[PDB]
Amino acid sequence: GLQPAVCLAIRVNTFLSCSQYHKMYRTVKAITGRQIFQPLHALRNAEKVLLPGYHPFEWQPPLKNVSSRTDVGIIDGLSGLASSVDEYPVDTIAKRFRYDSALVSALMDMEEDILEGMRSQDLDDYLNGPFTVVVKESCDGMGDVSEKPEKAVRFSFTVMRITIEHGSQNVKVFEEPKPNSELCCKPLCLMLADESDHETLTAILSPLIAEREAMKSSELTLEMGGIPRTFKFIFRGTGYDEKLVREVEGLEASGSVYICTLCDTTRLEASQNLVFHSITRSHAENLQRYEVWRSNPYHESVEELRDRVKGVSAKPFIETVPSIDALHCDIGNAAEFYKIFQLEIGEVYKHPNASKEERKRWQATLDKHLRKRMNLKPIMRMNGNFARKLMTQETVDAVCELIPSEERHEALRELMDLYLKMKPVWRSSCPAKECPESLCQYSFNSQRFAELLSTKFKYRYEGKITNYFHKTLAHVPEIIERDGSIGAWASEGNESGNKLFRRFRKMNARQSKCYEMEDVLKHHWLYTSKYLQKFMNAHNA
Amino acid sequence: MSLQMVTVGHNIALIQPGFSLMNFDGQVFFFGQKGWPKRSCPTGVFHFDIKQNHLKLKPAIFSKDSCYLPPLRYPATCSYKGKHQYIIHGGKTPNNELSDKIYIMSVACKNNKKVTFRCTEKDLVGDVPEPRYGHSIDVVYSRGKSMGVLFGGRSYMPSTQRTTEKWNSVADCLPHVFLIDFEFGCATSYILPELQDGLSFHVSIARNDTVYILGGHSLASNIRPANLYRIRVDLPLGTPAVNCTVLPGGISVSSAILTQTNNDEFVIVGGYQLENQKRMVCSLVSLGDNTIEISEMETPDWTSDIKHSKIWFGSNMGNGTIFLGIPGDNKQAMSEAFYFYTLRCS
DNA sequence: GCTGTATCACTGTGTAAGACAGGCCAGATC
DNA sequence: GATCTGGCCTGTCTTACACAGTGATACAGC
Ligand SMILES: [Ca+2]
Ligand SMILES: [Ca+2]
Ligand SMILES: [Zn+2]
Repeated sequence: GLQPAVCLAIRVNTFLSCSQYHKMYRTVKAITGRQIFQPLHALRNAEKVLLPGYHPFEWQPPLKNVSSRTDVGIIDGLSGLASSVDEYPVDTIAKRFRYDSALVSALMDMEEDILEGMRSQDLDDYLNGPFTVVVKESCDGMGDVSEKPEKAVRFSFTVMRITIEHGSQNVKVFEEPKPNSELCCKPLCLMLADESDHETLTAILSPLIAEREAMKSSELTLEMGGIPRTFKFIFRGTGYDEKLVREVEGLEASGSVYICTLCDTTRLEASQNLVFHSITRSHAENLQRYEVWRSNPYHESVEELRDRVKGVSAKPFIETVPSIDALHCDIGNAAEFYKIFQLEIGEVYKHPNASKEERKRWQATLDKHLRKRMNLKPIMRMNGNFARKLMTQETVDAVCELIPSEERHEALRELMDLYLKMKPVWRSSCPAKECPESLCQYSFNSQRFAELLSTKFKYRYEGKITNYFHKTLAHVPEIIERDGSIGAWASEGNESGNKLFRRFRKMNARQSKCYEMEDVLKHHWLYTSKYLQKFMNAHNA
Repeated sequence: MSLQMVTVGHNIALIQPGFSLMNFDGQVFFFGQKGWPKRSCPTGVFHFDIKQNHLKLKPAIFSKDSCYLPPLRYPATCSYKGKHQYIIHGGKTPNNELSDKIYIMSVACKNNKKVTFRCTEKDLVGDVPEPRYGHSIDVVYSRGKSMGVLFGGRSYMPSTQRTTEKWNSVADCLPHVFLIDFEFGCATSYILPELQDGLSFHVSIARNDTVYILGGHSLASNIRPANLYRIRVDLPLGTPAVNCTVLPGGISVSSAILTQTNNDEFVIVGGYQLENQKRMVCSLVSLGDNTIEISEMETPDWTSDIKHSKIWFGSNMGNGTIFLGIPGDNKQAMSEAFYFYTLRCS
């Protein structure tokens, strides 16, 4: 016979129904006599341990503006917003937990892992020290999810580093093996709304921001392995693409003259001063600079006001860390040098102002030629597989064999090896130790790229430049000094999680458009527990 | 009884329910866009003109000295025609905070019909109200002097009962009356005995020394009563005085739309009778120096969508002209965000 | 010989909004 | 009657948006 927990990990981790499992159970029990799979209600009672809302816990002090109950389940996402005919119209459905009650189950599911970490790091298993938990938040619109459009946004988090302050220093009691994968970012709220429908987006995400600002100055006491233990938290909201950090932190839209969400520069100025910047955009500076926008205390006109406020025009309402995404940086660089391949087919340094017909021919011969050489699939939107496959030396040497002139051969090969020399020190999840020498050589490695853009490629990069290339040069040797890692602080897990939403949506629903957003949340919670993923490595352990 | 269908410019997307339409000098201006102000129209307030049922939301700019203000989504506006200007207070910002500032909105310049606005953040000092929306404010006169009378709408829960499962829950404000002087911006609250219930989305008429309030929803009882209230106000050189009276024969409609089609004769159009029954009829309120009354007009004709949609919204353009909006059915040939109509009553 | 992973060849388009620069043009202006 | 500017329109340029997943087959251990 089996535990209820193993067959729970089965029925979740291979997407059976609420009824197909009954067929499998009744056939196995009818054939082999003994029951091997636990029945349905005995599975359902074993769900409730793993959901949020089962265990006692308390805060020091009790939290301001938070209800103190411990027996909350899934709560409605509107936070009791009245949806009446007399007032503003809302039509979105959103579901969520609380934020404390999710962190409770997120810490208590990794109980064996932090205890075994305490064992392996030579410390008392009967310890009750003040742990610090580092939580990374993520949020993305994952729209066009309908069936025979409609958009949806999940806001989600990730337990990433649990660290005690023992004696004179700290120890990594728990560290996450694979940070940016799909099975270790846990769903916290989900909504059916546009990711730029700013009213409803703010109206749902403001409770979680309130609770997050609440639990930044308290402690959690929790019965953890016999004795109780205490946790304090540190939040870093990082899982955002350029659009969402550009929006909810309240800058201008993405086509602004002011580019960087970390420093303050213009593209007519960034294209000359390439690497002398720093991080000069906080969240509090952003908030008070919105205030000095709104007051206009000097009475200057709009065009130099926006010069003084450096292109802030809105009230930010979500504290983010100013930090790059890892995935979308690589996708942007990939599509950029794919377009520069398409342009250098035409060799337009010889003749400028080419027609808007021959460029389509350059695209067509690029796609046909790279399908001939390396078998790239003719697509439009660059996915992750296409992004990984385009940045090889074989393809640039192939199109180098396509292009006529000789200086373009050195100009593309040297650039490709410089870029691949730059790539893994942001691509890695711990590049401070894995390639720790080119990490130190990165300054020269970057300014050579910069000088050969500004000299041998000055036909295009004398005026405008794009966004992500400014982030690659200007910031990442300082981001490794501040935060350390790069690729761990990405949204790749959150970006990968979206297929699970669709599969859960068309395989587990009750067709009411209100419980339909309950059960996808419940199943996605039951997916990403580490108490059940420990069972799916039993054939590896 | 003159319905007319309107077509739209290139950016229909700057519409949203609960906007604000300001009438300056015959010109019409739009304030309260959807979302934060874009880069093509940085003030978020527009010269809104309509030629041959086609409208051109052109951007409007501000003065040297103005204070750029966020697009409120249900504010309280009134007409300080004493230069000509408007007063904005309250509303709900894009981040669903509730503002409580005073915004003095006037014309700074107009050269070759290119308008130039100036708004100033008049701050309230003294017995301020809580920040709220769905409230109303009228300007009023007595004995060479003038004041602002403010009656409340609804707001959030207070700062102690804000739990994060009721974080966007709302309750009616206290039935107080707020007297405001704008020479210093001083605020005096007043408790008044004949008003018992909180009211929201009501209609306020200022007959030059007396404000009549008709309609509006009471959320805590979850009904829309048919009670109108006449409020007499007078200021001596010492402390001013207020008075309330209940005059029977009102109408039970929340969030109707008012305009002035005649002097001492106003006109309200269709709102909501019940939560499922909208107000289909439309009324001409014949005012008076002391005695006012309310009669019906000759039932303006609608179309299929207006008789078919669940909701409507809109405001008045100022010159006897009502602007209305309609959601439109989504399960269609990718139908537009909103449809638009103009009502004219001659 | 048996089994447990690792490929493997398939599949699918160009949108959706939004900022910034010139080109033109058309009535306003001197 | 010349001569101007802002108004509108293109018109490119920036960020996002679907490729993961299924039978068949092939190799590496065991
Ligand atoms: Ca995104
Ligand atoms: Ca995405
Ligand atoms: Zn920068």
